[PDB]
Amino acid sequence: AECSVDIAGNDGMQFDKKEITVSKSCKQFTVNLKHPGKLAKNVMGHNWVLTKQADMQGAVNDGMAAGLDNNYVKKDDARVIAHTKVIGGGETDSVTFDVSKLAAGEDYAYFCSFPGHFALMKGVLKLVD
Ligand SMILES: [Cu+2]
Repeated sequence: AECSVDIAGNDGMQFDKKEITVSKSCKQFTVNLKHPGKLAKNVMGHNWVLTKQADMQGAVNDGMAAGLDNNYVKKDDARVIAHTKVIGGGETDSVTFDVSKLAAGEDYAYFCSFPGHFALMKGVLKLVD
């Protein structure tokens, strides 16, 4: 079991994975977000943001308000455990977080906070083993 995962966000506004499972054998965990497909960042940009299940809609709505040049994430938003940049067709971005910021027993939502993308691009991350 690895301590990283690859996840693609595409032009039909979908992520290919709905569940990321973080092993407790990991001290650090990496998410590599790649955007296959040909649309530009300005129309079909994607990021991957990690928040606790209950904090998600708050993070999305304040993110919307933050803008592309903030990667649609409120700066220093306490709720966001980890997040990539907004990338467009043909890019990749990666984020690494301490598995120690996660509590087993808690459930986590990962989503794209690019405007209105959260409705399809959303999933759960959970601590495993
Ligand atoms: Cu998106």
